[PDB]
Amino acid sequence: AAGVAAWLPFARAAAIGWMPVASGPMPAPPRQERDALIVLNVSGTRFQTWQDTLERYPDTLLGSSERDFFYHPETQQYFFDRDPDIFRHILNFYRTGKLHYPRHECISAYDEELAFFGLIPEIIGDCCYEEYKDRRRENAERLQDDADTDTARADKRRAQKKARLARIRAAKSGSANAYMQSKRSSSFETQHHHLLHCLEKTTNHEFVD
Amino acid sequence: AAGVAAWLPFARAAAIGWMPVASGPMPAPPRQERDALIVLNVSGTRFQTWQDTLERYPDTLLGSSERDFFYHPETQQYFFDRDPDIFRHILNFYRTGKLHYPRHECISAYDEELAFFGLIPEIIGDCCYEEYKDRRRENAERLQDDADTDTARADKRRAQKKARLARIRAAKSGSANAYMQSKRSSSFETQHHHLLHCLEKTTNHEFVD
Amino acid sequence: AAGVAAWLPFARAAAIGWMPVASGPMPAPPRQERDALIVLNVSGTRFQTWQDTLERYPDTLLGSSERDFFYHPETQQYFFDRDPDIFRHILNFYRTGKLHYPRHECISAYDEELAFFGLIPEIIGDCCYEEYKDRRRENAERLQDDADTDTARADKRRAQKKARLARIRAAKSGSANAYMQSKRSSSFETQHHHLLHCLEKTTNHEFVD
Amino acid sequence: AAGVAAWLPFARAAAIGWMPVASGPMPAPPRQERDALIVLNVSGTRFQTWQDTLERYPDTLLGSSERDFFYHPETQQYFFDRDPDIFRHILNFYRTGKLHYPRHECISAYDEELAFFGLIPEIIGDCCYEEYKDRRRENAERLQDDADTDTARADKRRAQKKARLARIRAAKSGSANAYMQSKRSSSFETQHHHLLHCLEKTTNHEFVD
Amino acid sequence: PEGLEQLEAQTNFTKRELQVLYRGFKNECPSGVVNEDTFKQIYAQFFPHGDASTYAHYLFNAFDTTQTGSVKFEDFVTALSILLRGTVHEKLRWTFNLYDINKDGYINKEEMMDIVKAIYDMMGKYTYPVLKEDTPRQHVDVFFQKMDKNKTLDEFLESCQEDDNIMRSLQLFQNVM
Amino acid sequence: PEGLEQLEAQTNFTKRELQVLYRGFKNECPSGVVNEDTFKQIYAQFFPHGDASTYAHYLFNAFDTTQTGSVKFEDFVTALSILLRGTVHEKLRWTFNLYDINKDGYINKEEMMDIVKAIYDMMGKYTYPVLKEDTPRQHVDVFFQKMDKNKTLDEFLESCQEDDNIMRSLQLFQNVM
Amino acid sequence: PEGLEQLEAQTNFTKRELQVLYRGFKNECPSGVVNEDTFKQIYAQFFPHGDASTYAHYLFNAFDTTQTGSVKFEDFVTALSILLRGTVHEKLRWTFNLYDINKDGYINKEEMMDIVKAIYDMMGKYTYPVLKEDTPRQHVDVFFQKMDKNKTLDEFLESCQEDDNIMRSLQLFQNVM
Amino acid sequence: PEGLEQLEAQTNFTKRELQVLYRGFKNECPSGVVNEDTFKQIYAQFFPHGDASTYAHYLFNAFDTTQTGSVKFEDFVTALSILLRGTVHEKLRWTFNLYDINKDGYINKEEMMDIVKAIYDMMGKYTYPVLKEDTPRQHVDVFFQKMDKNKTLDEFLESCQEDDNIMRSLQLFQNVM
Repeated sequence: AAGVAAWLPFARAAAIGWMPVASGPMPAPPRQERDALIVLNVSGTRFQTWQDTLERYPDTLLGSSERDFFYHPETQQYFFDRDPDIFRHILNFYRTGKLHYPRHECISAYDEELAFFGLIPEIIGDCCYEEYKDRRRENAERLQDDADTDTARADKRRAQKKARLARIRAAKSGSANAYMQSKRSSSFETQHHHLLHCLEKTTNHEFVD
Repeated sequence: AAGVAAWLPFARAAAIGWMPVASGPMPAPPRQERDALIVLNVSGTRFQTWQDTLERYPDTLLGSSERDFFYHPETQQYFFDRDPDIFRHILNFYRTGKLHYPRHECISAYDEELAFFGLIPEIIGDCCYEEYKDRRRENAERLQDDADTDTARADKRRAQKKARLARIRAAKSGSANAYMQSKRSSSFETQHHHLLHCLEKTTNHEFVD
Repeated sequence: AAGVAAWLPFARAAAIGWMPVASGPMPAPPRQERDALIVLNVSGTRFQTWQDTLERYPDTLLGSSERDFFYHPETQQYFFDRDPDIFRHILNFYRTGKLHYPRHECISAYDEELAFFGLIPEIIGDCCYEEYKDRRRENAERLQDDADTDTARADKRRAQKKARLARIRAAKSGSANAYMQSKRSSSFETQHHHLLHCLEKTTNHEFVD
Repeated sequence: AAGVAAWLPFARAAAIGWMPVASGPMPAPPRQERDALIVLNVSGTRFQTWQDTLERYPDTLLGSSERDFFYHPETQQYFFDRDPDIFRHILNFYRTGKLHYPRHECISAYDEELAFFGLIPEIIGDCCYEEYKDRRRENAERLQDDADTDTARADKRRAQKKARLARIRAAKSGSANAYMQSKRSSSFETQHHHLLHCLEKTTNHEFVD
Repeated sequence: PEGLEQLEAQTNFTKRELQVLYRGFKNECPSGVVNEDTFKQIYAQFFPHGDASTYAHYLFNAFDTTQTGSVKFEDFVTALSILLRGTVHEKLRWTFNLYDINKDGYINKEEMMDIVKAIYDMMGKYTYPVLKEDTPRQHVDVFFQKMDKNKTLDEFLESCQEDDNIMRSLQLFQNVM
Repeated sequence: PEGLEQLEAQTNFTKRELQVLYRGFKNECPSGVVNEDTFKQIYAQFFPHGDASTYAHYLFNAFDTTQTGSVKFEDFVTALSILLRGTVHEKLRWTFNLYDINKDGYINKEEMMDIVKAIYDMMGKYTYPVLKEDTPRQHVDVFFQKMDKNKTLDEFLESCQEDDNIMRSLQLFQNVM
Repeated sequence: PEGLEQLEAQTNFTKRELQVLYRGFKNECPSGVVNEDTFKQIYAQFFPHGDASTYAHYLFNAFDTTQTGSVKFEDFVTALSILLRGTVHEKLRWTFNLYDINKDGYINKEEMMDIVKAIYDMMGKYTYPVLKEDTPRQHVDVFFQKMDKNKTLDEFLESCQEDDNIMRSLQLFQNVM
Repeated sequence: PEGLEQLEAQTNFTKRELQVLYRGFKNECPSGVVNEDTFKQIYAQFFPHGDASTYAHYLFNAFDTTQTGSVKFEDFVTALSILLRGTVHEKLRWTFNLYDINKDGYINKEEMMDIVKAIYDMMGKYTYPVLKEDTPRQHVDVFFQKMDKNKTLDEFLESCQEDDNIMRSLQLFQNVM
């Protein structure tokens, strides 16, 4: 496979044993092109790895043409805006082949990085996989309790869900009030209010308090 | 909202559907100005993030005119003198929108960084919020037991409170003795002793042992 | 021993007391050669230590001629492709002499770094050695349960072992199918398929679906 | 005190209120000299802090003339060869005034850094001080059990103590054998063997196997 | 899905613009594909007065060519380019297909009843005229009064090109992003 | 609250001085506003012989304009600038308002009884004369012997300007920080 | 075990090539020595159609000079250099010793029965001719038809040098790594 | 305890040498002072054949001026400088005080019985002559045969200066560190 790629000269040397008992057909070696270590700057922290280390798993974000989206050219480095202390385990996977789970990291943030970088929770090593499954089970139970649809430890969960909904409604009302204040008299706020003005004046209707 | 600000071209493209069924009023687009990643050096460790990432929450320290107080100009970077391993979660909040709680970090220091940078314990994500509340409850119980006003596990708490008060009194006595020794015969110590001399000689009274 | 090597001038000064009660034989001092701190870049994170600190344990990877394999010359630094947050404990061992065990790190990855850098689980300090042994025992029990040879908490272990075997078989089938597709019509993939072609055409046989 | 030193202009402004009700004696202000942030490179990881931050506690290693021993001049930085992830809490103490205890760090290594840098376990904050005392108690019990003087969970402790003594004896025998081999036919090894030769030939006696 | 394939190669975005768009896209949906639910979650944040889910459904259906179920980055970017920096013909066809709910291309005053209904419903109930139950029907009727001659795509194109006001409103956002 | 608004724009602090002051201020109270309790905690550290809480209360009341309850950074900095590097008139008005406990501006030998009492009490009981119960009253009496002609702000200003010794003692700290 | 000792000093690898080889070698077996089991684990990954363990056993025995039990880095690298970039004579002796299972150097159509059997078995059962039980014997028989004159090392060398096709196939991999 | 105070100011170590010595010293005893127990722990590592604790006790007593109990860095460094790079007179006085166990300065063949006994005992029992119970007494007797004329400090100094061999052996370590 591609995981053991540094042992390609080993396999080629082993293939020499076939030649005496073969009938030389001119198997046409591919005649490849010919290795400086590259930098992955995950929000300030630089991680230096050989490109061949990343290319050995060409179905994820790091080994792909996908990382050309995150190449920042004038600094000659790949800048990701992700967690610096979880990308370490991504590189550790790319080096060996088995993911490790941090016992001290939130599993809802660990899964986010795995989803981002293309890894899957099926390749995490057996050494730390019972605890990963246990914490995933706890997170799933929390989600299920939070999504029991009670509209008409779980009691405080429902209370905090109601508080979160109230906060979302308050944020929506604050955005509407800010737009109203702007109409009466930031960077993105101006464009958002322009969009709201366009929505207003395409239907000859006006927002009021 | 401002959280989904990178989807502004998406919203503008969606707004094209209104134009056929509209009555073009010349809605006057704002004609904005026009993105290099900026550095946040939190006591040695540099954290590189786009300015637009910070500006999407313009009610905290990082997204504000407040961080102009912490700009260190000749190095062209923002230098904060805070914890390097807790500002990581501040940036993770600024990227997604949900705070994460370190299970391995003291909650009295985690709350300090949240208070400093303008975040609130109400926006921390639901994934790790039961444990944050539990540890906050333990800290509050510790504070309440330490502040039961017994002047006339809790026994050793009272003992360490008395020891701390004795240490504070010893520090005060040592400062007074140091001032006395200076009067008989550091950088800040000279100015502090000058202030004490001013207090002495504004009331024609002298401190003695 | 070599652990207390900075106290060599101390031992030489102590040896002066022997001279009065001696019979000077001209003991022929070795007349040594004569100390800049060197850099160990473990995948992005640089660790600066004096060379004499590493040379005091000349039976491991860091104190040896073995690290000349990992010297990257044009940058004048040693580049290791290992875990950045576990090599810290390797340096802490080289400074004092006792290894420390991270309670938050997987023991199957901690042992990997010890095996890589030449250290042994026999030199880890007594301060954290009961927990290291306990976690090693849990890992060994996991391995034994996973290797009980049931071919015909342990139930889910057998289930995940069967799933892993199925995934390995699927990967083998996918590699074979990829080679078949290449024959019908990456970097390492071309050389691997050339090797497979050589194996095919040394026995005048062809792989088919 | 010196902890609140950035509030010296505050105290000087407060002292203005005394002047109207005073009798101006010309209190002779000290006329001080007049602040660039300095670097503390603790084995690769640089920590940048203002010098005034360190000078506010002038009875420890960092705020003292003692750190002039660790100044590395040509790089214009202070290089310490200590733990990079524990010096963070030293700086956090220097910033606020209260030490924090890492729940994930060995207490025998945490106390080592406190002893090195001059801090004491009496100033660690009340927020994390019950757990620090608990872990110190466990370490003390481990030491007491290991030092029960049984020469003639505790059983395995005695077994590992005997194994450690056997390893020490084996190391001594190996050093003696290495010296013997050198006499029959590294850097520090040559000087150590020269010292052993001096000890031999000051008493006209020779070491033999 | 290369970065150079969707460069200025019938996609009107530069390399830096493509990189910024991919960063923003993968920030919300790391999997690289966005579904209808997440589509609505982002769309409803820009318009908090009401609910834009009804309009976001038709918007996603327009974006999701071939009705795959989830829209990936390549077709997302080409749709954005067509809508923002595309030509008149492409924008008008995209809008026509957005209104054209069914497979065949027709507009019958019932297919786009829902479009105008959603456009009005994504404002909530806080406007000055307090809206009305029959105002979307009036808007649709006055819309049909300028293009529907007798009872199509050619009619839509010619009607849009005849009136310069919709012309000058379509290219509002191509100058700024 | 901008950094440039409170620059040398009737605030006598430079940009670097403002940055240092904000760093030191937010080090103790990260919220950006300091209340009476924390005010006393910092103030009592400089004078460990006695308790400065009594004087710190009046000092906070002088700092806390409009009696909001907690003093923020902007008014804190302008008060510091007025006291340290301000002019004579501003310093004298600030001191007069510090002594003037009540709303209207008057001094009646009872309002500033507490001021001198706190100034003497913030020394503890360790001085050479061992103090006395009636020495603050004597200090207040000798203070009133040089400005109180018959029985105000104008009187305070003219008395302070008449004697050059208070003049040269007020500007003690403007040269050094 | 120095890095300079196994440099271009009868080892055909440069300093950078040795560094890369050591990095790759220690990545899989950090102890610096690789045993038969790990040998088979790496070898079987390159040929997933069948099992290469049978051939990997003889390959390890050829690599493991003096039958120590585990092969270290120095002899591993010298074997790789001999096989890849070595001369004809060294390659032919190495292959002869690979076929020569026993101690003394002889080939008797039974020692290398297993070699050809493993070479055919490492393809699985998916080939076009569906193989056969007697095809390895036919391959061995046709192999013996070109070198076995009457019933050795000299015979193997002269037979290999007589036919230029095996000559040109042996040096296939020296140009590329 | 400054770094510049113990510079080349009657201390024969440079700034870099002082920094290296302090780093090595604080590596073992972070408190900045080393006691007798730790003294023995470092001293016994250099001589593993026997036990050097008996000699390390007298060595610590010589180092620990004024019998404080624990020796700090300043006096440790000045003792090292005197012994290694010091002059003849200082080295001879230091050795005499090392032998002089009691307060007053005298040598009576019983005070230094322990010194030679420890020097012989720090070799263990593995030497070629297998040592003897009376060989330290013979060494002391032959030592007294060259300086003890009748039955002191002046005698020790003159005896050491008379024989050039001890002279040339004393300065063995000043050239190398």
